[PDB]
Amino acid sequence: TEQEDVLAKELEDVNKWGLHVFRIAELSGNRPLTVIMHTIFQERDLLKTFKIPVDTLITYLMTLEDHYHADVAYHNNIHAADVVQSTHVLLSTPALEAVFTDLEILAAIFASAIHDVDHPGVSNQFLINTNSELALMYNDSSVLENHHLAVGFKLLQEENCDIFQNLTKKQRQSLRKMVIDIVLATDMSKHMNLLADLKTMVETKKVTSSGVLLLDNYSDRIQVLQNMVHCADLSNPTKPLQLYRQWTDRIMEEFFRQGDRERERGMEISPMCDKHNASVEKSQVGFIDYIVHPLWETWADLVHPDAQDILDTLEDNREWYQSTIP
Ligand SMILES: COc1ccc([C@]2(C#N)CC[C@@H](C(=O)O)CC2)cc1OC1CCCC1
Ligand SMILES: [Mg+2]
Ligand SMILES: [Zn+2]
Repeated sequence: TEQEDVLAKELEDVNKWGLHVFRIAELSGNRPLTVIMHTIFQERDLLKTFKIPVDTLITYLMTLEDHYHADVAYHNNIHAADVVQSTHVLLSTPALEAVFTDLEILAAIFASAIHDVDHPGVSNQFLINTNSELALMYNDSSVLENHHLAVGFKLLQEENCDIFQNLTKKQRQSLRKMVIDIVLATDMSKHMNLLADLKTMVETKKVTSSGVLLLDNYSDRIQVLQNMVHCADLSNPTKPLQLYRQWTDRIMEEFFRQGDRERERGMEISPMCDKHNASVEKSQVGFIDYIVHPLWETWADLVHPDAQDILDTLEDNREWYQSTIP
Protein backbone atom coordinates (compact mmCIF):
# COMPACT_ATOMS: atom_id res chain seq x y z
CA THR A 1 0.00 0.00 0.00
CA GLU A 2 1.03 3.66 -0.43
CA GLN A 3 1.15 4.04 3.38
CA GLU A 4 3.68 1.19 3.59
CA ASP A 5 5.85 2.72 0.84
CA VAL A 6 5.92 6.15 2.51
CA LEU A 7 6.83 4.52 5.85
CA ALA A 8 9.81 2.78 4.21
CA LYS A 9 11.01 6.11 2.74
CA GLU A 10 10.82 7.85 6.13
CA LEU A 11 12.79 4.98 7.71
CA GLU A 12 15.59 5.51 5.17
CA ASP A 13 16.61 8.46 7.42
CA VAL A 14 17.10 6.26 10.50
CA ASN A 15 20.81 7.20 10.59
CA LYS A 16 20.02 10.93 10.66
CA TRP A 17 19.42 13.39 13.50
CA GLY A 18 15.92 14.76 12.93
CA LEU A 19 14.10 11.61 11.81
CA HIS A 20 10.39 12.35 11.29
CA VAL A 21 9.42 10.21 14.30
CA PHE A 22 5.85 11.54 14.61
CA ARG A 23 5.13 10.80 10.95
CA ILE A 24 6.54 7.29 11.43
CA ALA A 25 4.27 6.80 14.46
CA GLU A 26 1.26 7.73 12.30
CA LEU A 27 2.25 5.62 9.27
CA SER A 28 3.00 2.51 11.37
CA GLY A 29 -0.37 2.48 13.17
CA ASN A 30 1.23 3.78 16.37
CA ARG A 31 4.10 1.29 16.23
CA PRO A 32 7.14 3.64 16.02
CA LEU A 33 9.14 1.71 18.64
CA THR A 34 8.66 -1.64 16.89
CA VAL A 35 9.45 -0.45 13.34
CA ILE A 36 12.37 1.78 14.39
CA MET A 37 13.92 -0.94 16.60
CA HIS A 38 13.48 -3.54 13.82
CA THR A 39 15.07 -1.18 11.30
CA ILE A 40 18.03 -0.44 13.60
CA PHE A 41 18.56 -4.13 14.43
CA GLN A 42 18.68 -4.93 10.69
CA GLU A 43 21.01 -1.97 9.96
CA ARG A 44 23.50 -3.04 12.65
CA ASP A 45 23.13 -6.76 11.76
CA LEU A 46 22.18 -7.55 15.38
CA LEU A 47 19.74 -10.36 14.49
CA LYS A 48 22.51 -12.35 12.79
CA THR A 49 25.21 -11.43 15.33
CA PHE A 50 23.15 -12.59 18.33
CA LYS A 51 21.03 -15.19 16.47
CA ILE A 52 17.76 -13.46 17.33
CA PRO A 53 14.83 -15.05 15.47
CA VAL A 54 12.99 -12.23 13.68
CA ASP A 55 9.58 -13.43 14.96
CA THR A 56 10.95 -13.34 18.53
CA LEU A 57 12.23 -9.77 18.08
CA ILE A 58 8.91 -8.52 16.69
CA THR A 59 6.89 -10.29 19.39
CA TYR A 60 9.00 -8.76 22.17
CA LEU A 61 8.96 -5.31 20.57
CA MET A 62 5.18 -5.25 20.16
CA THR A 63 4.77 -6.45 23.76
CA LEU A 64 7.17 -3.79 25.07
CA GLU A 65 5.46 -1.10 22.99
CA ASP A 66 2.08 -2.21 24.40
CA HIS A 67 3.38 -1.45 27.91
CA TYR A 68 3.97 2.22 27.05
CA HIS A 69 0.74 4.12 27.82
CA ALA A 70 -1.15 5.54 24.83
CA ASP A 71 -2.81 8.19 27.05
CA VAL A 72 0.43 9.75 28.38
CA ALA A 73 1.38 12.74 26.20
CA TYR A 74 5.18 12.62 26.47
CA HIS A 75 6.45 9.45 28.16
CA ASN A 76 5.02 7.06 25.60
CA ASN A 77 6.19 4.78 22.77
CA ILE A 78 7.06 7.74 20.49
CA HIS A 79 9.51 9.08 23.09
CA ALA A 80 11.00 5.59 23.51
CA ALA A 81 11.39 5.27 19.73
CA ASP A 82 13.00 8.73 19.61
CA VAL A 83 15.51 7.91 22.37
CA VAL A 84 16.37 4.58 20.67
CA GLN A 85 17.00 6.30 17.33
CA SER A 86 18.96 9.13 18.95
CA THR A 87 21.17 6.60 20.76
CA HIS A 88 21.62 4.77 17.45
CA VAL A 89 22.90 7.98 15.80
CA LEU A 90 25.18 8.82 18.77
CA LEU A 91 26.72 5.31 18.61
CA SER A 92 27.81 6.11 15.02
CA THR A 93 29.80 9.23 16.01
CA PRO A 94 33.26 9.13 14.36
CA ALA A 95 34.94 9.67 17.77
CA LEU A 96 33.30 6.41 18.97
CA GLU A 97 34.23 4.44 15.83
CA ALA A 98 34.70 0.79 16.81
CA VAL A 99 34.95 1.74 20.50
CA PHE A 100 32.01 -0.35 21.70
CA THR A 101 31.41 -4.07 21.11
CA ASP A 102 28.24 -5.44 19.54
CA LEU A 103 27.11 -6.52 23.04
CA GLU A 104 27.57 -2.97 24.39
CA ILE A 105 25.73 -1.57 21.36
CA LEU A 106 22.91 -4.07 21.96
CA ALA A 107 22.79 -3.02 25.63
CA ALA A 108 22.59 0.72 24.86
CA ILE A 109 19.85 0.26 22.27
CA PHE A 110 17.86 -2.15 24.47
CA ALA A 111 18.22 0.17 27.47
CA SER A 112 16.93 3.06 25.36
CA ALA A 113 13.92 1.03 24.22
CA ILE A 114 12.81 0.05 27.74
CA HIS A 115 14.00 3.15 29.60
CA ASP A 116 10.53 4.66 30.25
CA VAL A 117 8.24 1.61 29.85
CA ASP A 118 4.97 1.70 31.85
CA HIS A 119 5.53 5.37 32.75
CA PRO A 120 2.35 6.71 34.46
CA GLY A 121 2.86 10.32 33.36
CA VAL A 122 3.80 11.59 36.85
CA SER A 123 7.20 12.25 38.44
CA ASN A 124 9.18 10.35 41.06
CA GLN A 125 8.52 13.18 43.50
CA PHE A 126 4.76 12.98 42.90
CA LEU A 127 4.92 9.23 43.53
CA ILE A 128 6.84 9.81 46.78
CA ASN A 129 4.51 12.64 47.92
CA THR A 130 1.33 10.60 47.34
CA ASN A 131 2.68 7.56 49.22
CA SER A 132 2.31 5.46 46.07
CA GLU A 133 2.82 1.72 45.89
CA LEU A 134 5.77 2.30 43.53
CA ALA A 135 7.57 4.59 46.01
CA LEU A 136 6.87 2.08 48.80
CA MET A 137 8.30 -0.77 46.71
CA TYR A 138 11.46 1.13 45.76
CA ASN A 139 12.15 3.03 48.98
CA ASP A 140 11.91 6.46 47.33
CA SER A 141 15.05 6.04 45.19
CA SER A 142 14.98 5.96 41.38
CA VAL A 143 11.37 4.85 41.76
CA LEU A 144 10.28 4.93 38.13
CA GLU A 145 13.68 3.96 36.72
CA ASN A 146 13.76 0.76 38.76
CA HIS A 147 10.22 0.03 37.58
CA HIS A 148 11.03 0.61 33.88
CA LEU A 149 13.87 -1.89 34.18
CA ALA A 150 11.79 -4.47 36.04
CA VAL A 151 9.06 -4.33 33.38
CA GLY A 152 11.47 -4.39 30.42
CA PHE A 153 13.24 -7.49 31.71
CA LYS A 154 10.06 -9.24 32.89
CA LEU A 155 8.54 -9.02 29.39
CA LEU A 156 11.41 -11.14 28.00
CA GLN A 157 9.79 -14.07 29.83
CA GLU A 158 6.51 -13.86 27.85
CA GLU A 159 5.84 -16.40 25.06
CA ASN A 160 8.38 -16.11 22.22
CA CYS A 161 9.83 -12.90 23.71
CA ASP A 162 13.34 -13.88 24.86
CA ILE A 163 15.44 -12.04 22.28
CA PHE A 164 18.59 -12.95 24.25
CA GLN A 165 17.93 -16.72 24.17
CA ASN A 166 21.04 -17.45 22.06
CA LEU A 167 23.46 -15.30 24.06
CA THR A 168 25.88 -17.14 26.35
CA LYS A 169 25.26 -16.94 30.11
CA LYS A 170 28.23 -14.56 30.33
CA GLN A 171 26.80 -12.28 27.65
CA ARG A 172 23.36 -12.25 29.32
CA GLN A 173 24.86 -11.33 32.70
CA SER A 174 26.98 -8.56 31.17
CA LEU A 175 24.11 -7.13 29.12
CA ARG A 176 21.78 -7.13 32.15
CA LYS A 177 24.31 -5.28 34.30
CA MET A 178 24.97 -2.68 31.59
CA VAL A 179 21.27 -2.11 30.89
CA ILE A 180 20.57 -1.58 34.61
CA ASP A 181 23.53 0.81 34.93
CA ILE A 182 22.30 2.82 31.92
CA VAL A 183 18.61 3.08 32.82
CA LEU A 184 19.30 3.98 36.45
CA ALA A 185 21.47 6.85 35.09
CA THR A 186 18.39 8.36 33.37
CA ASP A 187 17.11 9.45 36.81
CA MET A 188 17.43 13.27 36.81
CA SER A 189 18.49 13.33 40.47
CA LYS A 190 21.79 11.84 39.18
CA HIS A 191 22.28 14.39 36.36
CA MET A 192 24.60 16.82 38.18
CA ASN A 193 26.96 14.08 39.42
CA LEU A 194 26.88 12.35 36.01
CA LEU A 195 27.78 15.63 34.29
CA ALA A 196 30.53 16.39 36.83
CA ASP A 197 32.09 12.99 36.18
CA LEU A 198 31.77 13.45 32.39
CA LYS A 199 33.62 16.77 32.62
CA THR A 200 36.39 15.00 34.56
CA MET A 201 36.72 12.38 31.80
CA VAL A 202 36.96 15.09 29.13
CA GLU A 203 39.82 16.82 31.02
CA THR A 204 42.05 13.72 30.82
CA LYS A 205 40.55 11.95 27.80
CA LYS A 206 42.87 9.81 25.67
CA VAL A 207 42.42 9.61 21.90
CA THR A 208 44.11 8.17 18.83
CA SER A 209 45.64 10.44 16.17
CA SER A 210 42.23 10.45 14.40
CA GLY A 211 40.35 11.55 17.56
CA VAL A 212 38.80 8.18 18.46
CA LEU A 213 38.25 7.74 22.21
CA LEU A 214 40.26 5.15 24.13
CA LEU A 215 38.20 3.57 26.91
CA ASP A 216 39.64 0.49 28.57
CA ASN A 217 37.88 -0.35 31.83
CA TYR A 218 34.22 -0.94 32.57
CA SER A 219 33.89 2.23 34.67
CA ASP A 220 34.90 4.51 31.78
CA ARG A 221 32.98 2.56 29.11
CA ILE A 222 29.71 2.44 31.06
CA GLN A 223 30.12 6.11 31.99
CA VAL A 224 30.17 7.07 28.30
CA LEU A 225 27.15 4.84 27.55
CA GLN A 226 25.27 6.29 30.54
CA ASN A 227 25.90 9.84 29.37
CA MET A 228 25.11 8.89 25.76
CA VAL A 229 21.62 7.58 26.60
CA HIS A 230 21.12 10.49 29.02
CA CYS A 231 21.94 12.87 26.13
CA ALA A 232 19.49 11.00 23.89
CA ASP A 233 16.85 11.35 26.62
CA LEU A 234 17.59 15.10 26.77
CA SER A 235 17.86 15.58 22.98
CA ASN A 236 14.52 17.27 22.19
CA PRO A 237 15.94 20.84 22.14
CA THR A 238 18.74 19.76 19.75
CA LYS A 239 16.30 18.50 17.09
CA PRO A 240 14.84 20.53 14.22
CA LEU A 241 12.46 23.13 15.70
CA GLN A 242 9.37 21.50 14.14
CA LEU A 243 10.05 18.35 16.21
CA TYR A 244 11.21 20.19 19.35
CA ARG A 245 8.03 22.29 19.51
CA GLN A 246 5.94 19.09 19.43
CA TRP A 247 7.97 17.61 22.29
CA THR A 248 7.46 20.84 24.26
CA ASP A 249 3.69 20.69 23.72
CA ARG A 250 3.68 17.09 24.93
CA ILE A 251 5.78 17.54 28.08
CA MET A 252 3.66 20.57 29.04
CA GLU A 253 0.45 18.55 28.55
CA GLU A 254 1.85 15.84 30.86
CA PHE A 255 3.08 18.36 33.46
CA PHE A 256 -0.26 20.19 33.47
CA ARG A 257 -2.12 16.89 33.97
CA GLN A 258 0.11 16.14 36.98
CA GLY A 259 -0.63 19.62 38.28
CA ASP A 260 -4.35 18.90 37.88
CA ARG A 261 -3.96 15.71 39.96
CA GLU A 262 -2.04 17.71 42.60
CA ARG A 263 -4.76 20.39 42.65
CA GLU A 264 -7.47 17.71 43.02
CA ARG A 265 -5.59 16.30 46.06
CA GLY A 266 -4.94 19.69 47.70
CA MET A 267 -1.17 19.44 47.21
CA GLU A 268 1.26 22.20 46.31
CA ILE A 269 1.53 22.30 42.52
CA SER A 270 5.00 21.31 41.28
CA PRO A 271 7.12 23.78 39.28
CA MET A 272 5.87 24.24 35.68
CA CYS A 273 2.77 22.06 36.36
CA ASP A 274 0.25 24.89 36.88
CA LYS A 275 -1.65 25.50 33.62
CA HIS A 276 -3.02 28.78 35.06
CA ASN A 277 0.47 30.16 35.91
CA ALA A 278 2.76 28.84 33.16
CA SER A 279 5.60 30.45 31.20
CA VAL A 280 6.29 27.73 28.61
CA GLU A 281 8.88 29.63 26.57
CA LYS A 282 10.83 30.99 29.55
CA SER A 283 10.85 27.45 30.96
CA GLN A 284 12.35 25.98 27.77
CA VAL A 285 15.08 28.62 27.67
CA GLY A 286 15.84 27.82 31.32
CA PHE A 287 15.83 24.07 30.57
CA ILE A 288 18.40 24.68 27.82
CA ASP A 289 20.57 27.06 29.86
CA TYR A 290 20.76 25.05 33.07
CA ILE A 291 20.48 21.42 31.90
CA VAL A 292 20.57 20.68 28.18
CA HIS A 293 23.31 23.02 26.96
CA PRO A 294 25.73 22.24 29.84
CA LEU A 295 25.30 18.54 29.10
CA TRP A 296 25.57 18.75 25.30
CA GLU A 297 28.52 21.16 25.41
CA THR A 298 30.37 18.61 27.54
CA TRP A 299 29.41 15.72 25.24
CA ALA A 300 30.55 17.89 22.30
CA ASP A 301 33.94 18.36 23.96
CA LEU A 302 34.24 14.58 24.44
CA VAL A 303 33.61 13.79 20.76
CA HIS A 304 34.94 17.09 19.30
CA PRO A 305 34.04 18.14 16.68
CA ASP A 306 31.40 15.52 15.77
CA ALA A 307 28.54 17.06 17.78
CA GLN A 308 28.94 20.58 16.37
CA ASP A 309 25.80 20.36 14.19
CA ILE A 310 23.73 19.17 17.17
CA LEU A 311 25.06 22.05 19.30
CA ASP A 312 24.36 24.50 16.46
CA THR A 313 20.72 23.39 16.32
CA LEU A 314 20.40 23.67 20.10
CA GLU A 315 21.67 27.24 20.01
CA ASP A 316 19.37 28.12 17.07
CA ASN A 317 16.37 26.79 18.98
CA ARG A 318 17.29 28.61 22.18
CA GLU A 319 17.52 31.85 20.19
CA TRP A 320 14.11 31.23 18.64
CA TYR A 321 12.38 30.40 21.93
CA GLN A 322 13.96 33.49 23.52
CA SER A 323 12.63 35.64 20.63
CA THR A 324 9.06 34.56 21.50
CA ILE A 325 9.46 36.17 24.95
CA PRO A 326 8.50 39.87 24.76
C1 LIG B 1 10.86 19.46 25.74
O1 LIG B 1 10.95 19.77 27.13
C2 LIG B 1 11.31 18.83 28.07
C3 LIG B 1 11.56 17.49 27.77
C4 LIG B 1 11.93 16.60 28.79
C5 LIG B 1 12.06 17.04 30.11
C6 LIG B 1 12.45 16.15 31.28
C7 LIG B 1 13.60 16.75 31.98
N1 LIG B 1 14.50 17.21 32.56
C8 LIG B 1 11.26 16.09 32.25
C9 LIG B 1 11.57 15.26 33.50
C10 LIG B 1 12.00 13.84 33.15
C11 LIG B 1 12.39 13.10 34.41
O2 LIG B 1 12.77 13.74 35.42
O3 LIG B 1 12.32 11.86 34.41
C12 LIG B 1 13.15 13.86 32.14
C13 LIG B 1 12.83 14.72 30.90
C14 LIG B 1 11.81 18.39 30.38
C15 LIG B 1 11.44 19.27 29.37
O4 LIG B 1 11.19 20.59 29.63
C16 LIG B 1 11.13 21.13 30.96
C17 LIG B 1 9.97 20.55 31.77
C18 LIG B 1 8.81 21.52 31.66
C19 LIG B 1 9.32 22.72 30.87
C20 LIG B 1 10.84 22.62 30.85
MG1 LIG C 1 12.64 8.38 32.53
ZN1 LIG D 1 12.89 9.29 28.82
